[PDB]
Amino acid sequence: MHNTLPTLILGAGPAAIQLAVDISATGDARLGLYNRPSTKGERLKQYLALTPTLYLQGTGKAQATQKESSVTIDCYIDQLAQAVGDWQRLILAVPADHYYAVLQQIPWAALPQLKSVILLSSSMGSGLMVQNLLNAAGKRDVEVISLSSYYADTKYIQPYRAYTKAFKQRIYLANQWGNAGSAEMSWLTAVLARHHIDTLPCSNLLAAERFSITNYVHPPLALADTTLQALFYPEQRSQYLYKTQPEGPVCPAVIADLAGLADDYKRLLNRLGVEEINLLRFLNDDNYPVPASMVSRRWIDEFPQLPPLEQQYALFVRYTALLVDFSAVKVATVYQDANALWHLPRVPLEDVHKLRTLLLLAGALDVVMPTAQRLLQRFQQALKAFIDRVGEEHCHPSLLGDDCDRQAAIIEQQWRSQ
Amino acid sequence: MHNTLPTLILGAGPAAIQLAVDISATGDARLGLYNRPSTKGERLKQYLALTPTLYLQGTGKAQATQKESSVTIDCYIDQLAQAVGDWQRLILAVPADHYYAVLQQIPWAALPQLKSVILLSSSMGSGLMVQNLLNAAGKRDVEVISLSSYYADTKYIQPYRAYTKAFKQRIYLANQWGNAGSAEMSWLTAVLARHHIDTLPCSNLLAAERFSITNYVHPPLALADTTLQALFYPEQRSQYLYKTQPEGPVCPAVIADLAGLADDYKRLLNRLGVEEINLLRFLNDDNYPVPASMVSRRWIDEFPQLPPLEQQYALFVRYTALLVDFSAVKVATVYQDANALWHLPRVPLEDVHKLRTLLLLAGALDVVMPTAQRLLQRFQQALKAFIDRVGEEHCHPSLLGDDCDRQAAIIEQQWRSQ
Ligand SMILES: NC(=O)c1ccc[n+]([C@@H]2O[C@H](COP(=O)([O-])OP(=O)(O)OC[C@H]3O[C@@H](n4cnc5c(N)ncnc54)[C@H](OP(=O)(O)O)[C@@H]3O)[C@@H](O)[C@H]2O)c1
Ligand SMILES: NC(=O)c1ccc[n+]([C@@H]2O[C@H](COP(=O)([O-])OP(=O)(O)OC[C@H]3O[C@@H](n4cnc5c(N)ncnc54)[C@H](OP(=O)(O)O)[C@@H]3O)[C@@H](O)[C@H]2O)c1
Repeated sequence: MHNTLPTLILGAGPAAIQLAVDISATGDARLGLYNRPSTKGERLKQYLALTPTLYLQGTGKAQATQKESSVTIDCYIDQLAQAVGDWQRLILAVPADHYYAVLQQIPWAALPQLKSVILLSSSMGSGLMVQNLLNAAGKRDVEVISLSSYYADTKYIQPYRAYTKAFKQRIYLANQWGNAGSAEMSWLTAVLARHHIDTLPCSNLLAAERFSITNYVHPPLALADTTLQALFYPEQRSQYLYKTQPEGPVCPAVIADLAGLADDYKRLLNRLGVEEINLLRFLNDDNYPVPASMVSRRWIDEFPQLPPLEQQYALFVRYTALLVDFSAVKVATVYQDANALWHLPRVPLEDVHKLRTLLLLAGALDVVMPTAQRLLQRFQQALKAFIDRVGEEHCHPSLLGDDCDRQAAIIEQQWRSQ
Repeated sequence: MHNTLPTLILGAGPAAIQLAVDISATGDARLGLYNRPSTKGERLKQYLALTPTLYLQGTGKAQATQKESSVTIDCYIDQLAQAVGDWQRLILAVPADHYYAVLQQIPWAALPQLKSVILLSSSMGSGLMVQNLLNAAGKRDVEVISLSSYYADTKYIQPYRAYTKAFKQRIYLANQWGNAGSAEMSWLTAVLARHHIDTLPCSNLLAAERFSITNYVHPPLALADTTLQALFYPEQRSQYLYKTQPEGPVCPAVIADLAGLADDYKRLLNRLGVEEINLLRFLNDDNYPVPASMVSRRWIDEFPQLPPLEQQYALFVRYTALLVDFSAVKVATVYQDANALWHLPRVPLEDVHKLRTLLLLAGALDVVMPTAQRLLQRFQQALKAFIDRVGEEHCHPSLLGDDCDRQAAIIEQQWRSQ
């Protein structure tokens, strides 16, 4: 029965604690957990070897369907070469820009009963990429499921304790066949239905991944000139990601980039055979709504046919209305690790990787994305200037390269094969 | 010498204290003061009969050119029938919608040496109206000067003590002849130059009055549905005049009324032979600026040629940027006086009078002002509904009529005579 399948969760961020409780609440399944040997991973590795129990609390509205819970972990590993045995479901709970690096380390031959791979918070192209790797390992039978985003808001640091403040209202998902009635899809639905989360099946993996909010919203905000300056000059007074100038990036040019990047993704998706979303309807009706006195229902329903300038006005009004807890989101800065090496924070590092992969894919398909190109040009120039200030020898290698090129190639190969 | 002329200030709000100090600092002139016999007027009447001295303090930036000062009042009256004698300058420091009621009570025959009448914070049409009345009293010689607005921010309640927080950067003024070089104009300039206030002379009275910010900004904000509801249902949680919905009125429909009313005034002014202002340049460059990252210089310079929707976007951005101390301005509610009679607060009562007078004038000239008409229709219906809730017998007469009709007629008569 699918709600008893031994399940290995790859990545032990706070979402994995919520997820683990949700699986254990839905059936009696053996649960495995992986986390890289960071300092946090090591402390959780030590803790679990003593008491293999994670703890979760529901908070605010989430308390309606999530109370104090505990869940047992039957196996914990910190090396993916140890991801072996009778596991039948892998769930990728690492960020999407790390799926490739993770999947390349899994010894697929040592997972003879593997049935499904779930992408907990996907990006556009994630599913095609994962299909391609699995097909190369002789795992074409395995069901690949992309979820449009993680289904909650969950936070820690005691690394075995988390709390969930809120659940999303809906998640879009799909497997590579567009088969809505699969046992795994039914299982996921049951898992999410415990928190009143609707599940909406899509025709293919990309047709679900297109509903990843952060691909639309983060790059314009996080890669604005003033946000990049806060990021790379850590001594400035803090900026806030969703506030208007001069406290944060929101302003007409930034909103123009938000609208233009949505235009770019429509171009890319359409080329890939996938319909574009209605960005404003998605933001308002699937994520966080604002009063109709600010953003009219006409603006929402007709957004894709509105002229650019009216699209922009509507989006500026939306983000203004939002701030009346978006106003608390700070812009994180570059930072040094224990070896004194400089890092980028996950915003924008993850967003740059996700968008670069898609920009490289678009170029391979003869699709121009001028807003995406402008955004990454601006980031890359600021990053180069930062590396020169601090010295390349003092930068973590993540600042100096990535494997977006190989990913775009893999995604292109898989898509053309269909 | 014009800086020694005996001067009678009509109206003793806090601005009159600043004004009185400014006159006394500029020359040795006998100073008179009028205030109606309100409770505040009576207390000031009593105080001055004991110690005829007003007190002023400069505050924040105003402290650069205004320190602790005192000024002696040589004559105080509370009946306009006592506005008689050798006064050579009258300054109307009452609100513009009360010029008519005041001027009709002045015994002009008993002011044989009257040389000038200054409108401290004018409205459009004020000067034409005052000219007409003076001409009827045989005072066509008297110089009529409209100032676009009061030149500072001044507040009290000890009615003989005020404080000024800030001075304006420029004031527009004119006399009926467009004669920039008059001794009175020079005197006013000298008076305002002590606070680094620029004075900009205009071709005629209306060509200065067109720079009255409150005629443009107050009616859309104060007469918005949600603001009228706060005004007439005093038990609601307070609204704020400049905040976005739902804490205040700012939203796309309200901004659309701001832009549309400016279009209406352009129609009316043009009919009267006067060029319209650039609203956005005036707001930003003559009143309170916002960063160019929010409102571009292109938006400011080209505002009158921008399409309506772009005008609106620019204005919404402007008012959003303003809130990053506009955010402290509360919407005042209806209130009862000592006799338990209901009143409107000065916002919107003054604004309704000023706009109704102009709407009646426009109709006489065959000029349509649809936004002005919609705004006053909405106000009048809400006012009628309020009077029914409380009872007409429990309403102050100001709620039940006005003399805007006679004023529009007088203004029309004066204008046609030219
Ligand atoms: N939690 C939420 O409310 C939320 C909200 C929005 C999106 N999401 C998405 O949902 C997924 C799970 O998020 P999460 O909040 O549980 O935790 P997370 O911060 O995304 O990290 C999850 C796991 O990936 C590892 N990780 C993070 N960055 C890494 C990097 N540069 N390189 C290698 N490993 C890295 C982490 O290791 P360490 O923990 O040892 O550092 C962790 O084991 C992610 O796809 C995230 O994007 C979650
Ligand atoms: N002070 C500022 O910073 C400021 C800012 C913007 C505009 N203004 C303008 O500058 C002028 C002077 O303003 P102010 O602040 O000194 O005081 P004010 O509140 O405008 O009142 C000035 C005088 O007019 C009387 N008054 C007010 N409303 C009246 C009404 N419905 N009926 C009869 N009399 C009335 C007042 O009598 P009582 O005092 O006895 O009630 C007072 O003697 C006005 O044109 C005002 O519109 C001033």
